[PDB]
Amino acid sequence: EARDILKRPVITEKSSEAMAEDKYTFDVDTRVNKTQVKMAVEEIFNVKVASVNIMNYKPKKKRMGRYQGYTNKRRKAIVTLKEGSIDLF
Amino acid sequence: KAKEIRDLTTSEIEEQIKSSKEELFNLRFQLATGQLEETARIRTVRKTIARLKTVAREREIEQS
Amino acid sequence: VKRTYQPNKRKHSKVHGFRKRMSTKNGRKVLARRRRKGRKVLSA
Amino acid sequence: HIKKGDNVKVIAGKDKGKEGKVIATLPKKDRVVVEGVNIMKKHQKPGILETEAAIHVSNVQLLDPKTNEPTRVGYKFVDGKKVRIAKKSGEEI
Amino acid sequence: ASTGNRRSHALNSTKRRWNANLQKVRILVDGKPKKVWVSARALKSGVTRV
RNA sequence: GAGCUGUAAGUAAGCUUUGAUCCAGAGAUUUCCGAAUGGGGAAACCCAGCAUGAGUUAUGUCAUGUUAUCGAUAUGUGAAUACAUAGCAUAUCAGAAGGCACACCCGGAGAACUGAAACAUCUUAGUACCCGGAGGAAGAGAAAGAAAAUCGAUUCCCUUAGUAGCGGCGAGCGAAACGGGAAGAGCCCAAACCAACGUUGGGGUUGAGGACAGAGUUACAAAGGACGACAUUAGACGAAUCAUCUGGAAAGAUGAAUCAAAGAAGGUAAUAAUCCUGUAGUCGAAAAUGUUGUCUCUCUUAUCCUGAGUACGACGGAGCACGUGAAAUUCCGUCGGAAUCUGGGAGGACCAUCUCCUAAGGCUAAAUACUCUCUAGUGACCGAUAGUGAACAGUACCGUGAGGGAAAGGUGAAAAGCACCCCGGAAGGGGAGUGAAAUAGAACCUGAAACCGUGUGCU
RNA sequence: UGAGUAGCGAAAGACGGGUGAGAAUCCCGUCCACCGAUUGACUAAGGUUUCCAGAGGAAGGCUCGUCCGCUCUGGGUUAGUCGGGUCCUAAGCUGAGGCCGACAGGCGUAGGCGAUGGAUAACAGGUUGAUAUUCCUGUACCACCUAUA
RNA sequence: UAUAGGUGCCCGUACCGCAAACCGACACAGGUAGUCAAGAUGAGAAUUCUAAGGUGAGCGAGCGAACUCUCGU
Ligand SMILES: [K+]
Ligand SMILES: [K+]
Ligand SMILES: [K+]
Ligand SMILES: [K+]
Ligand SMILES: [K+]
Ligand SMILES: [K+]
Ligand SMILES: [Mg+2]
Ligand SMILES: [Mg+2]
Ligand SMILES: [Mg+2]
Ligand SMILES: [Mg+2]
Ligand SMILES: [Mg+2]
Ligand SMILES: [Mg+2]
Ligand SMILES: [Mg+2]
Ligand SMILES: [Mg+2]
Ligand SMILES: [Mg+2]
Ligand SMILES: [Mg+2]
Ligand SMILES: [Mg+2]
Ligand SMILES: [Mg+2]
Ligand SMILES: [Mg+2]
Ligand SMILES: [Mg+2]
Ligand SMILES: [Mg+2]
Ligand SMILES: [Mg+2]
Ligand SMILES: [Mg+2]
Ligand SMILES: [Mg+2]
Ligand SMILES: [Mg+2]
Ligand SMILES: [Mg+2]
Ligand SMILES: [Mg+2]
Ligand SMILES: [Mg+2]
Ligand SMILES: [Mg+2]
Ligand SMILES: [Mg+2]
Ligand SMILES: [Mg+2]
Ligand SMILES: [Mg+2]
Ligand SMILES: [Mg+2]
Ligand SMILES: [Mg+2]
Ligand SMILES: [Mg+2]
Ligand SMILES: [Mg+2]
Ligand SMILES: [Mg+2]
Repeated sequence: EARDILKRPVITEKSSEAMAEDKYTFDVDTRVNKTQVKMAVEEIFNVKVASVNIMNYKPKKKRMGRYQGYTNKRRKAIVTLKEGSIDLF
Repeated sequence: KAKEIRDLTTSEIEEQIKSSKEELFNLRFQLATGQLEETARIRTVRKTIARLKTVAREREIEQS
Repeated sequence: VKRTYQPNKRKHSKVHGFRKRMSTKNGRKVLARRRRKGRKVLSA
Repeated sequence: HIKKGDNVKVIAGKDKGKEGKVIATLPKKDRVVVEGVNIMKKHQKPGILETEAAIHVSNVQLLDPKTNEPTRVGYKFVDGKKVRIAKKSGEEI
Repeated sequence: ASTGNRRSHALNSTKRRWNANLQKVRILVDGKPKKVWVSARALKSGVTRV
């Protein structure tokens, strides 16, 4: 279940500053809670989690040509480790 | 792959399911960091999981 | 000048929403008519 | 009946009477690509590149292995597997 | 209740109903007494009064 | 049987003759909302109780199962109240719910504009709308019938006939029987009376009968099997043309051939029976659904009664073509209320005679009605302001909402969709190229008129 | 057609410097002017990405535009304590059984839902282009769990 | 009738917000609940000028006729 909870890492300027501060940003399944996120990270990466922050992103308006629709809604989790680190390369 | 999967035992198929899911998850992380360069492995691993779950489901229905 | 439409999420959903339509026989007739016409939107 | 690598003769178009090997096939368009047939002279932006354009499959015809005449294609069931036979002579392709 | 017409002298017609002469009566349904509405014609043409 | 990763390019990475993509049958998976059913709720969300199981020292968190209401079945607890009953728990089941083309059908309920040259009876019309219930059909159906020499269940078609009749005898409404056809089918109970514990089995099913003294899962009783055959759901084979001319291209023209149980139709660079897909014809099924057969299979070989709150009557209504009429016939409400084969009903008030029939229990295929669908086809039907509102949409847009509701098809045979040079920030142009053609350059076939410009022969 | 006509939606701008193919209209600067019980600041409803950065100038902007609430690409919303739910009830709505009604349905008991009210534990500072009582720093508080007590 | 260690979920959080982003078909002189409430003057949240802060209003340049409008004598 844990590898379903964690979808992908998020790579941005703000996420990179977070990684400099030992915070790792993941896109997670939109149904899971932050406790599940913490358990999944601990299990997958064999690290210790200090805290997990979470937020939702609404669908964003997007178009190509005459077709206007929306992107997928997102759930973003920021995981603060107390022990260890995660190698994304 | 189904013919080869059917040669595996029940405990082996579960182990294959776990290991395939880990491989797929590793592929997804590599894709998100722009490191993959081999994107056809993703579909191949996904269908292997589908075949593995199909064979397990057949055995349980057959035995039941 | 104060106009007629003063939008209100709660009022809109309570008066014109799916559950309000479901709650009466005539509301279900509305939903059936819109499904028959092929509307994308059935209710608020 | 027309397959890649087959030797065919063009029976309609600018290249009528020409012969050449079937470079490629396109079943959804019912078209084929034949070596040295239907050159197109496209403007490429990286010059003028000469390449063959597809032609309708019904504009080429297989050649008879015996009499070299253009022939239509029939089928037989030699040793179970379906095989191609020239309608002109009756010999396999 | 049935439906028909009230007719005037000029034969104007208005819709009306004919209602049964229902009388609430203590009756033994399924072996247990209960007060049910039963018509007088039915009572004369023996439910079973208890 | 060689390509393939939808439309759909575009790359990227791959799959596929060790048989992929694709097609058909059968299976597996099938998030959440929705009758929605653990509780709630502003649909697609929030919050839980039990049991089981990961996990954690432990809590938090997580996974599976289960928990609506009314119903059935059977175990308890059990009021006022003695007994009981109601009620309350449990256990098992899964019966109902909602949806539709709900078009056609049956039932409940039921307008008005309108016509009558006004209008109230009447008409519009038992129509529209609403509500309930179902099926592939429904409804009706086995004479208390039609009739007046006799026929023999029901339904539907023709005709009878715009007749008989109804009608402020106005406007209008309007049969049926006979005759001709489609189709065709008949049955089961209640009761007399027997034998077992009033309830069960036997008895019986009618115009006089009864008591007494080979047929079938289409009604007539209901479950299976064995096998065959046929059909549908993928497919396969399938005859016969070459040359020259004009052309960018030949199927056109000309010449000379060929096939035909195949000269239907599409496509192919212009108009093809012989180039392609096909057509006539013929073949084909692992699997699943259907139809239909033989064997099997079972089932079977006038003493008494004959439908009672009924028939019928009065009042008030309704349905009958029929408006209360001389109104028979059928139904509803209220109230009254028979007879018992020496019986009862009908033959258009009613009486008598005669004739026909035997109500107050039930079942019953077919000929009939309809088309959102599916398969195969058709048209002196449309051809982009037409034809669906919709050839690219119930979308855009409008409205709080019910709801209203568009516009918009065409390069070219083939993208060969204009390399490169020049002015220009770009847009756009001029060349050069592709193309048969670019005033076919995508706002792309043809390119009318209004309208807007440039030049000028006469004025 | 009217016709290059009416209009271009309350008001104070000027100059220097810059950018640029192009500047009254964009950026920077100085001076000037206007609001200031507000043209300032903060909540709510409502809207729903309009927010930020880089790039762009066809169309939108009543002129222009190098600019923008416009176009392209990539980003941005962090909570035990804030507001709401896992608490409470009001009006009202709904309602097991139940009462009533041609049908459809109407009403209603227990109960339930329902804030605009009641209850309820966190403050100050720092930090980004875009979040902050949410991140970070310092110092707390509340509920629950386990161990010593 | 105390200390100690540990755990703490879901939804919202961007931005506009007396408006160019809400209701008014508009980048519309209109409408839109509550809160904060500086100095001089003053009874005052009146008046005038200012503070904090914000703004110069999405067509301009001339001319300085009739006429119209808004102002002063
Ligand atoms: K009906
Ligand atoms: K008239
Ligand atoms: K008996
Ligand atoms: K009467
Ligand atoms: K909001
Ligand atoms: K002047
Ligand atoms: Mg949050
Ligand atoms: Mg539910
Ligand atoms: Mg519910
Ligand atoms: Mg139905
Ligand atoms: Mg009239
Ligand atoms: Mg052929
Ligand atoms: Mg009679
Ligand atoms: Mg009888
Ligand atoms: Mg046209
Ligand atoms: Mg049209
Ligand atoms: Mg032309
Ligand atoms: Mg044209
Ligand atoms: Mg004009
Ligand atoms: Mg002028
Ligand atoms: Mg004028
Ligand atoms: Mg003027
Ligand atoms: Mg003017
Ligand atoms: Mg202005
Ligand atoms: Mg303000
Ligand atoms: Mg911005
Ligand atoms: Mg402009
Ligand atoms: Mg933008
Ligand atoms: Mg109620
Ligand atoms: Mg901000
Ligand atoms: Mg904010
Ligand atoms: Mg808006
Ligand atoms: Mg405004
Ligand atoms: Mg305003
Ligand atoms: Mg006000
Ligand atoms: Mg003032
Ligand atoms: Mg403006």
